[PDB]
Formats: sequence, structure tokens, C-alpha cells
Amino acid sequence: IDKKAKKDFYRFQVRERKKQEI
Amino acid sequence: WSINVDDYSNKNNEEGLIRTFDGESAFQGIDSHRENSTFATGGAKIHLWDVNRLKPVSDLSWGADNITSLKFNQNETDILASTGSDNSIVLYDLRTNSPTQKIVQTMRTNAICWNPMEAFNFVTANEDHNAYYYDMRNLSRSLNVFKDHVSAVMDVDFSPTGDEIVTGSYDKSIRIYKTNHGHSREIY
Amino acid sequence: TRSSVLADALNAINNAEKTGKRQVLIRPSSKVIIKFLQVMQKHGYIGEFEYIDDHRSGKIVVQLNGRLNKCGVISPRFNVKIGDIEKWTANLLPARQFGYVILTTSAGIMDHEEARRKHVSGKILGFVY
Amino acid sequence: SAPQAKILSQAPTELELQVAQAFVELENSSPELKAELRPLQFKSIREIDVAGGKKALAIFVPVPSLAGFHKVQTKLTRELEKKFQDRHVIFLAERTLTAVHDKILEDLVFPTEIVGKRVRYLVGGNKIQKVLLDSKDVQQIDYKLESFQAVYNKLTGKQIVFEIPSETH
Amino acid sequence: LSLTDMMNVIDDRQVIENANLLKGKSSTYEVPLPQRIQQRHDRKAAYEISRQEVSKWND
Amino acid sequence: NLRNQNKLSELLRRYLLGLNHNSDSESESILKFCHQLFQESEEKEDFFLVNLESKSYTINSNSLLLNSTLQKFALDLLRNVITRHRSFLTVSHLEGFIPFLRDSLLSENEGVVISTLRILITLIRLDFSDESSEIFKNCARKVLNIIKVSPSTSSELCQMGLKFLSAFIRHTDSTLKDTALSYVLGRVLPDLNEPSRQGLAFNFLKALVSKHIMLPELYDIADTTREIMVTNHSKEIRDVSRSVYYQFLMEYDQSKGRLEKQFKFMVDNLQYPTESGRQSVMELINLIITKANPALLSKLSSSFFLALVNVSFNDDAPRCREMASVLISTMLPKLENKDLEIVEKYIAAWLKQVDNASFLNLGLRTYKVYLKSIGFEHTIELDELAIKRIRYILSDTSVGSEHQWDLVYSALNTFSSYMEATES
Amino acid sequence: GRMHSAGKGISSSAIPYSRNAPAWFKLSSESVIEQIVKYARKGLTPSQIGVLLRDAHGVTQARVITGNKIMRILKSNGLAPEIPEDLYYLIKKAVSVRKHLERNRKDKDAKFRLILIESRIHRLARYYRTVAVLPPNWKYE
Amino acid sequence: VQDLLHPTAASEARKHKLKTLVQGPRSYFLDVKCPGCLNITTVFSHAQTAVTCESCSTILCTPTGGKAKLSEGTSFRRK
Amino acid sequence: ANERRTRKDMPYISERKKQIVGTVHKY
RNA sequence: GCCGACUAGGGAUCGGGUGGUGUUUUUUUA
Repeated sequence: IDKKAKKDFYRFQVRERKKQEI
Repeated sequence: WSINVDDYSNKNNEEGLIRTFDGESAFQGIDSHRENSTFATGGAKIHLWDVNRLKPVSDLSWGADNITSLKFNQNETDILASTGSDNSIVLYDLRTNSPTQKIVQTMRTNAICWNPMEAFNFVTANEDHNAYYYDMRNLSRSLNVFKDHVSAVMDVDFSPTGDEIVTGSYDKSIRIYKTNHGHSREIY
Repeated sequence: TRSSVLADALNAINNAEKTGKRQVLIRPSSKVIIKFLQVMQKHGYIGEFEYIDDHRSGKIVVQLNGRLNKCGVISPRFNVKIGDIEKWTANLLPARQFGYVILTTSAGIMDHEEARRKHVSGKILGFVY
Repeated sequence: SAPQAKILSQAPTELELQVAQAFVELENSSPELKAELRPLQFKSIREIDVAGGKKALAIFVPVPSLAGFHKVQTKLTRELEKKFQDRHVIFLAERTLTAVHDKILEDLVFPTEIVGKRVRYLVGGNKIQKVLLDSKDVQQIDYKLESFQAVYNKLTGKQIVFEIPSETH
Repeated sequence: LSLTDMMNVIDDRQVIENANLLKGKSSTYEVPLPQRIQQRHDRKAAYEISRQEVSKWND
Repeated sequence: NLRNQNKLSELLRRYLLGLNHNSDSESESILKFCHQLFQESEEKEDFFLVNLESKSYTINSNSLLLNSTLQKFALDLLRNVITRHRSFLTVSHLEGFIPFLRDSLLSENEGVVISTLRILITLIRLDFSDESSEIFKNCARKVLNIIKVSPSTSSELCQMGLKFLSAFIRHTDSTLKDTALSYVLGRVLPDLNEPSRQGLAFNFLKALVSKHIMLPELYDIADTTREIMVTNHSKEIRDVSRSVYYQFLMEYDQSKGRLEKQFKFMVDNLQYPTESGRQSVMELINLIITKANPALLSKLSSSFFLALVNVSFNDDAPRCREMASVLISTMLPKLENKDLEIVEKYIAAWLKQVDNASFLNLGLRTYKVYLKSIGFEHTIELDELAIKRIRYILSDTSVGSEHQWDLVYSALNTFSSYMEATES
Repeated sequence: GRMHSAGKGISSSAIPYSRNAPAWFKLSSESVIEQIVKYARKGLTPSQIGVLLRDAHGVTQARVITGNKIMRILKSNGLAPEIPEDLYYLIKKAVSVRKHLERNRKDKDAKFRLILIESRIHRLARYYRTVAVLPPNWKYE
Repeated sequence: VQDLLHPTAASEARKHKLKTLVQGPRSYFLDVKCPGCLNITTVFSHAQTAVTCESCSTILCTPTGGKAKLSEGTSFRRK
Repeated sequence: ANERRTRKDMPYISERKKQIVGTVHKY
């Protein structure tokens, strides 16, 4: 499940990424 | 309808339509009781009719299914059999005015003929290139099977002697079978 | 290039009739297909036919009695007039009184016969004979 | 709980009062099923004759509660049939027309399930509508199909034939 | 309570014979079955009779 | 087509209803008008000619349908008139229509014949001449012919045929032969399996019992009708069936063994599962209670009593409980001193059963029925048992007490009635 | 039926006729909804989410079980994809094929598959633009 | 010869999933009882994941090409 | 015939009975 | 080698899946 999980798929996920990016 | 015929010269007209029967549904088959004037019509529902009554005298029906063909018995004239579109054969008795027995086949039967010499025995024209010979009392099994056609048999008839049967098929052939033998002795 | 569902059904029915098969399964189904089928059936060219709903487009199975010579969907959708109808029949049917041209008009899908009797016109769909 | 509380309709009919009384009696008898029965409430009832001569109780219900009813519909229906013999107890929700008709049919066939639906197009032009039903509880619904056609025709004004494949009824 | 138990409570045997209607097999009629289940049996019963008739032709 | 014929039949009915409210319906002119409808109701050339049509004309004859359609209207109009206007219902006014009635009776169409039967039933009481009277006799013969040809009695024509036979025997002095009566009753017996469409047949069966015509199969009818009451769901069929059997039971001769077996059914049918079935039995038992011989009542009193207290005590339907209490209440005055003495032992016996609480409620509830039917002080010993039983109940009302809430409530109920009876 | 290939495979899933939840299923509809959110918060796409629910929780289907598509369920709870499942996977595959290609400058087969992948992207990108799920200014890489 | 409208039940069972009169799933679901804690879990017949007991974190099944092979010792029922 | 070499339970079907799918009344 | 929108098949074989069966195989290391 963990190996199958992706860090970057959901609008919330990139929102987290967008949050940490800035 | 009435037809003028030259069978006898004991007289000398009124030839044409005599009486008409309106039905709510289409009619697909008709047969007449031999002993009495009563006759049956097979369409969406199997109906018993009298010549002198314009409406269907009695309504027979096992279920909602339509009836494709029928044939009265020639010896036990009170018994009737019918064919349905759900690959079924239904038996009836006029003495009880109700259906008697039903069996479902792998395919539809297009025609049914009763043996003139065997009151309890009849043959059925089936759509699997086969004709099936049946005893009325025990319908769990067939008496005999005929296999020599290559298209669905459309009509079947007993010899009035009762010892041969003739079958008609979509394959452009007519076959004659001996009653105790399962293969045609002849093809036309 | 894929063909319309009507055309596919028509071709299947024609093929099976010509190979002598007595039952045909048509998929998918439609109101145009089904309506055209009872038009045939009223004209007796086909027998019992039955509809499977699969919760999808659906399926038909048609009994054939071998009286169908040829059936087809005509294209393109060109309009047809009432008083003029006859000539298209003469063009689109083998003979004068043989066959039925199917037409979809304001009053539904119907042969040209019930059409001229109702004095209605509309779009032609095809032919059966 | 009074029978009227179970009846959403402001003016309860007499038969509504009897059925609500039976429902609250089941609540009181039940040690814990009451917990599910108490929230559950029905809009109305309608009793219809059948060809066999018996009657059928079509309970008109709200859909979001109809879910909960369906969770406990088996036991509740059996109990009410005990209270009201000669009567078939059925829960139908009140609700495009094709959608609602099929939903009513699904409510009818509950607990059993519809294997299929057939339509036969006859030579004369007669239409035979049929519904193919699973054999999960074949014996019980084999005592009830006449009620099913009566209900469907009475409510939807349609002729329909329920059959059960895999068996020659 | 059942009917029988009350009539036993009297314990008299002359009161018991007075109410003769109560002693005997229950003749309460059974609840009717569905029509098709009835006619299915009727069809079965008819099929028996028809079989007996045609068997006369057997000889 | 048939669908349009059905539509035409409706309009003709709508027209007929309008006449009923038409002022012309009250005049004598209409009878002449209906009279009018009846009588009104009763090679080298082809070698030269180009032919462009391949279709042949189809033969059809709708003249007969017009004749029947007009014939049906006049019969319905005539029957509507004579029923509504009594003066027109006279031999002189209706003498001329008899030859049309007999012709309509032979018509192939059933509906017109049905209307022919309806009018003839209306004219049965009316006096007629020798020529105009044979039509009643001939129709009695015809309806049998209809019954003979018909497969099942459950037919709209046959049911009306039985209706005329009922009136024929009821009113006309001439009566059908027993063998013919035996045959027709044989045919209705299987068709009676579905009573819903045999309401008219019941009225014919009522005619037979009304005149007390002795016929073997009529005994089979009584057995069959008895089942129909407690089983058939329709309200009407139970009522019509209830009266005929009750008259049959009370009029026709029966062996003593049968009489008990007839009363075996009612007490056993009292335990029928369906509430309506038990209710249907109440009216019969009530009929036995209200009007019956004292010896017959005394013979069966003890059985009816304790059978009723059952459904009063334990029954899913409160009304069946209430009715049985009402039934017991109207009986206890009528029972003899000895028979009531047996009742006195019974109520005392359960009150004596202090050990069993179930026996207790019977004593108190039955004691309530005892009061207001026989009254208080008729049996002092039973009253003391109730008062003692009430005291022992009310004393043990504490939390430690084991007495159930139904018991203390039952004691209060009988106690309240005892206050109304007496000031002690 | 395959584009960019001669295969005519018909392998696929066949939905059951019944559109009511299984009689054997006895878990609350909502408890699924929070459970769906939990993996989707963990980072599993609607595709993988459905695989786990059915495999371990008896969820035959998301519509039949609760009446809503898992995306709509996720969309209702404030969660969704940026770009669709289908397009999202194509981009990474196009990425990976490219990330291969610089190191290995003789993979003439790989470059061909890139064109097949890229053209598929353009068609899929074109249509998602038309439905407006993808605003028009989007262009591939 | 075969009746297209009324095919034999066996013939349907023998034949492919999708080309049928009415296509439906041949797959199904199971109750599998955990050997460790005796708790019951719902597992798909063709499950694609190594379904694990939530209570025990114990493997109940392993993925395969078709049906997932239930782990040894895991008692199972059709649901 | 080939299947019969390994499977234990295959009832032999009388061809007079194969065409019958079912009967309402069982005797 | 007639061609096509075109039916039902036969044997063998490659890859995958389902079911059965009894020989290899094998044992709480995997």
C-alpha cells in the first residue's frame, strides 16, 4: 500500500506541495 | 365458409362467408373438435369456441405465454395439446375444462400430430432438426426420436394407418419414418 | 468506418435470412430499430421478436419466416412529399405494388401507405421488400 | 409510543392506526430491535385486492427511512403478516417516470432480486412484459407473484408478468 | 389458555359430556393456499384422471 | 372492430340513461318506438378492358351486427322504462313485444339474450295469455340448453340464466323437474369453488331452500356453502351464503348424527385463524342463540359458552373478543336454570384455581360477563369467591408482590362492576 | 480495437445486472466515505482506492454501495485530481521514456513509442480541454 | 443446436463472461476467518492485494494472476 | 468420452431425455 | 490466389485465466 501510494495525485496533495514549495 | 360440392346429385347454393368471429388478439392456430362442433383457436391465448356463439365460449390458458399451434386428439377427442413460444407443450382435457400437463423442451415445437391408432401417443415437430415421439401418460421421456433432417422440421403427420410418420423441414425435403424405427426410410 | 446501429441490424437480418437462419440476435437496440421492426411485422415479413434489456443499449432476437427479400436503410436523409411519394417507390422498390418504403414523419415511422392515407410527410428512412 | 406518532399523515386512517399499533407492539416486545424500529416511521398505507382474493398492504414510506426499513424489513414484514394474515405486507417509497417505475419494482421484489426484464412483440402487435426473478427465496415468492402483478398494475397501471427461471412453475 | 384445559378444570365428567360439541378432532378449515398452488394441484389431479381414462385404450 | 363495438355499446348505454330522465320516457309513444326498433331490427369484353388492380375485395357482412346492436338497444330501453314506470308494466301494453322477446331469445349474441332474460324476469309476475305465457316456459327450457352447452356455470349468460330459474320457480306455479334441478346443481358445485362470480347462483340456491325442494346434491351445497362463509374474503358472499345454510340447517331434515356434526363445525370454526372467518361464525352462533328451541339451546349451551370465553380471553382481534362477550351476555339470560348452574360451576372453578394466574383472569372476566346478564346475588357463593379473590389481589400490590399488572387491573375491573351492582 | 496496436483484445470487467447493494453487505454507507477519504489522504488514486475497498472491505462498487462515485465522494469532501487519472499516467510514462532517451541515444524503438505516447496525450489533452475540465491554456510540457 | 433465447444453464456457465445473453461477473466474495483471532473478513475472489487482518496484521491471501490464493490455514466461506 | 477417463461423477443422459428441460408434475 | 460488410467448423500450437482429475512432486526454512 505504501509502495503503491503516490505523493502527487490529488489537488490537496499539490496544495500541500504548493504550501511547502513557498 | 361454405363450399358447394358435387359429392351428391340429390338436390337441384349460399356459397361464401357464413359467419365471422372477432377476436381481441391475433390468431395463430385453429383446430376443431371432431365429435362436436366446438373448435379451438390458438393465439395470444388458447380459446374454446362454439359455432353458434360469437364470443369465445371458454378461455383456457396455463400462463401468460402465447400459443403457436394445437391439435385435437382423434381417439380421445376431449383431449387437446398445444405448443407455446417458450419451448413448451401443454396438454388439456375438455372434460375438466382445464390444462392437464406441461413440459418444457430445449427448443420450440412447430407442429404436433396425434397417432390415429394410439390414443395416448403423439409426435411433435421440433426445431432441433428432430421429431419426438411421446406417450401422454409419462412425458418425462420420449418414446422415439427422428434425426434425419438437417433443418428444423416444420410439419409432421401420422399416416391414417398409424404405422408411418411424414416430416416436412426447412431444408427442402420431406422424410417418411417407420414408427418403430428412428431413421427415415425415404427422402423426397 | 463504423456504421449506424440501424444499418447493422438490417444487414444482420438480411444475412441470416439469406443463410436460412431462423433466429437473429441484434445488438444494440433503439426505438428506430424497434419501430421499423413492428412495421415489418405488421407487413408479415418477420415473426415473433423479443427484447433483452441488459441495463445497456439492449438486444433483440427476431424470428424469421424466410419471406424477407431485402431490407435496407437508405441514406442520406432527404425529405419526401405526399403527392410525389409514388415516384420514389418506383425508384426505390422492385415493382409497383411490391415492397414498402419506410418514412419517418410528424406522425411517426410508417410505410408510405399509412403515410399517404394520413396525408402526412416527412423524412424517408429506408425500404423493406 | 402511540400509533399516531408512527403515522406521518396528520389524519391517520383506521387501518393506519391498526398497523401502527402492531408496529409499536413489536417495539415493546423487542428488547433491542426497538432501537431501530423507533426512528422508523411510515407515511401511509394502501390495501389492494388480488386475483386470488386476498389483499396486499402497500406501506408508503420515505426513501431515506426506506433504507432503514429495508435493513429490518424482513423481521418487521414477517411479524406484521402474523398480525395481519390474509394480507401481504410490502414497503414502497413515494417518489423520470421510467426511473420511478423501476424503483417501485425494485421495492416490490425486495428481498428477492430481478434477474432480468423481457418484452415480447407478438404477430398481432400485442405486448407481453415479463420480469425474470432470482431463486433466492423461490418458495415464498411462489406464494406472492400474483400480489406482485396486482401491486404493479394498481400503482403503475401496467401489465407485467413475474416469472422465476431455473424452475418450471 | 386453551379450550381443553378449562373443560378439564370442572373435573365433573357430567359437565364434560354435556358440552359434546367440544370433544373430537378439530374441524377448523385450513387457510387457503395461493391460487396457482391450488390449480397446480388441480392440474396434477386432472392429469391423474386423464391418464386413467387413456389407459382403458391400452388393452 | 371489437374495440369500436365496445365503444358503441357504451354510447348506446349513455343514450339509454338519458332517456330515463327524458320526459318522453313517461309517455306511451316510446312503446311504439321500441316496437318500431324490434320490427325494424327483424370474355371478349375483359379481353378489351385494361385492369390495373391486383387486390381483390374482402367479403364482409356487418348487417347482422347492426341488427343485434339495434336489438340490444330496444331491449335495454324497454326494460328501463317498464321498471321506472309501473303503469307501462301491464299485459295490454307489453302483449305486442312477446313475439319479439321469443325471437331475441334465440339470437346468437349473448348480451341481447341477457337483456332478454332481464326483461322476462321483470315480466314474470305480470299476467299473460296462453300464447304469451309459453314464453316463460320456453325460456326455462332454453336456459337449461345454455347450461348444457356452456362449459362452466361461471358465465354472465349462465348466471343470469340461474337468476331466471330462481324467479321461475319462485313466482311461476309451474316448476322444473327434479332431474333437471339435479343436473344444474351438479354443474354449479365445482364452479362454486370460486364463489366471487357465483352471487347469482346463491340466489338460485336460496330459491331451492325457500320452497324446500328435496334434492340429494342440495346436502352437498350446504356443506360447501358452510366452508365458504368462514373462508371467502368477500363480505357479500359470506352473508348470502350464511342465510341459505342456516335456512337449510333449520328447514331440511337431517339425521341426529349430522346435526351434531353440523354443530361440531361451528364450535371448531370458532378457532379459525382469520379474524373475519371467526366473525362470520359469530352471526350464525348469534342466529342460533337468538332464535332456537330451548332443548336445542340446552343441548348445546355448555359447549357454546366455554368456546366463546376462549375467543373472549385469548384472541388477536379485540372485536372478536368483544363480540363473544356480547354473545355470552345475550345467552346467559336464556340458559335454563340447570344449564346456567353448569355455568355457575365453571366460573367458580377457575376462581378456585388460586395457584394459576391464567385461570384467575378467566374467573374475573367471566364473572363480569355473569354480572349484567344474570345479575348479582343469583349465586352468592360465586360472588364471595370473586370478592375474596379481589381482596387477595389488592392486598399484594407491593413491589415485593409477584402479582402481574394484568391481574391487579383485572381485579379493579370486576371490582368496579361489583360496585355498580351493589352498594355494599 | 486497439489504437497504435493491432491487438483485438476484449478483456474487461462485466458489471453485475443488479444495481442494488449486495444483501450480504452489512456495513454502514458513511463508514466507507471516511474510509475512502483516509486512503485518498494517504495518496491513493480513485483507481487504487476501489481496488482496496473491494479486496479487503467487500465494497463491490462505489455507486451501488453509497450511490456516489468515489471522485464525487472525494470532490464532496474537498479532494480531487488536478489533471485526470488517464492523462496523469500518460505524462509520467512520457517523462520516463524521455528520461530514458537522453542517456541512451540509440533507442530508436523507444523514441517511436514516445510519439505514440505523445499523440495519445494530445488527443486526450484536446478532449479534456473541450469539456473544460482542463482550462484552455494548458499545453503538454 | 442451441436455443439462443433459452440457452442451457451449463452452456452459459461453460462459456466466456462477456459474450453472454446478459454479461455478468463470474467473480464473487468470501468471508475468511482469521486463524489467529478467529475474526471474519470480507475478501474478493480475484483480490489484487495481500489482504491483512486489521486485528492481527496477518496475511489472509496472496495475489495471483487470477483468483487470489487464500493463505494456508485461513478458513473461508462464500458470502 | 475423453472427459470420462478422469471425472468420477458424470451421469449418463438418455437422449430420449436430453431434449426435456423440465416438467411441471414430477412422478 | 476470385473479392467482401461474410456462416459454421476440424486438427495442431503460443500466452493468460477457470474447473476437474491422478501421476511426478513433497516434510512448519523460503
